[PDB]
Amino acid sequence: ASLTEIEHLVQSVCKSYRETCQLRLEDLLRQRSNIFSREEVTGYQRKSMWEMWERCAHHLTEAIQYVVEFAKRLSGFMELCQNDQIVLLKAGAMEVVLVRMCRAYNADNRTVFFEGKYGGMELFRALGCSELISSIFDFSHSLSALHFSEDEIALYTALVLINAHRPGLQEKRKVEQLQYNLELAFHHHLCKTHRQSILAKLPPKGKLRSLCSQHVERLQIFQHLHPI
Ligand SMILES: CC(C)(O)CNC(=O)C[C@H]1CN(S(=O)(=O)c2ccc(F)cc2)c2ccc(C(O)(C(F)(F)F)C(F)(F)F)cc2S1
Repeated sequence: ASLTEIEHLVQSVCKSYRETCQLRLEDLLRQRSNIFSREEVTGYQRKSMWEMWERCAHHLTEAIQYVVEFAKRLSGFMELCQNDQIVLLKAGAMEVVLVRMCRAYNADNRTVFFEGKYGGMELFRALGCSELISSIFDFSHSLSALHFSEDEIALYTALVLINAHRPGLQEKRKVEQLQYNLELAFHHHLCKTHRQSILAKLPPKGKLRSLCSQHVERLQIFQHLHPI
């Protein structure tokens, strides 16, 4: 593949991400000043775990839909067989949602954008998953320190999704080729933007798979979601 074909793959993945990012980065950074009051926080803490799970399940479903629309816009992904398209999405959609979350996370005050405003992890107290919520805040904190650009997120999440090691793949060689092309695109873009430094600072593939397992496991006990 030529240097123009790799630059086209970068451009494309970044466009596909811009078109499916849910909220613009600009709107998220602007809304950082819009923080929940102590009474609003109290309002969430008092809700039943069932009410909180119902709400969060709806927001997670809405987030997963944007991830599905992102994968569908990656020309290579659409050429794969339905067994492989299902395997990649089921194994990677939640990992992509977890990576995308760092954009709505503010490291200054350790808050997250939730239902129109920013709030801390105490907002999620009714769920009874303090360790699971802490894990999300810690992961978003370490990813936010990198100053992850929209294009870096686009290329990195395409790689989270297009992974040939996912057990259950029929056409493994087809997935390997798509993954190899995206790695070149990712490596080339980092060189062009002088952001080679972030590669070693990114989470190991295993760290992200383990985090996601915890979240999928707790999800089972509150529905039968599209990530379940
Ligand atoms: C803002 C964008 C466009 O960049 C990205 N979109 C999002 O942030 C998607 C969120 C959707 N929600 S959420 O809004 O309810 C939420 C938001 C922040 C959190 F710290 C936790 C939940 C969700 C629900 C359960 C969960 C869980 O991980 C959680 F309950 F938090 F443990 C679960 F899967 F275990 F249930 C995750 C999310 S992530």
